[PDB]
Amino acid sequence: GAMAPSYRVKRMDIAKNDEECVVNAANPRGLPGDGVCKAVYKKWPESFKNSATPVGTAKTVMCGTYPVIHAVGPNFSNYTESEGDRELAAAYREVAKEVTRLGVNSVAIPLLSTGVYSGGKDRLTQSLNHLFTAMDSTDADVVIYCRDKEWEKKISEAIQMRT
Ligand SMILES: [Cl-]
Ligand SMILES: [Cl-]
Ligand SMILES: [Cl-]
Repeated sequence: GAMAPSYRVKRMDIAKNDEECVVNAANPRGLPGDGVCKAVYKKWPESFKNSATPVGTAKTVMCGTYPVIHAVGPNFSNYTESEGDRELAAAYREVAKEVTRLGVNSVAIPLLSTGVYSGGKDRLTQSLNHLFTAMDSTDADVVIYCRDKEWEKKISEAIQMRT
């Protein structure tokens, strides 16, 4: 584990991360997809061999020795707010189990269900709070990746408020 486990946020492409493993915002079918998923497919295509997994779960596939944890958040266009909230919390709990099993000291993670699976709603606080609920009991350094300048400021404020 990290000596003083922390949370950080960076505004840049997660495919350029400086962590020991990455979480992909995957689709259930293991397809190249869009957004984060397409960037992950271009950087670590080998990790999409048998990466299909249900909504609410995470499945890790190695690219060489680098782990790619495919975490499938719900598409809020298809799920109700209640059931989607439950599946989003579940996907993050599965990411925490995989990060612990892998023994990594750091992990790069995007906010699940905040892009094309958001159903057109701003889900920064919802998704980030479920990330904290799952990752707080782990001792890996967590680095959250985002692309919007206002989201970077809001995620940074939420991290600092708890310290
Ligand atoms: Cl970039
Ligand atoms: Cl998304
Ligand atoms: Cl963003």
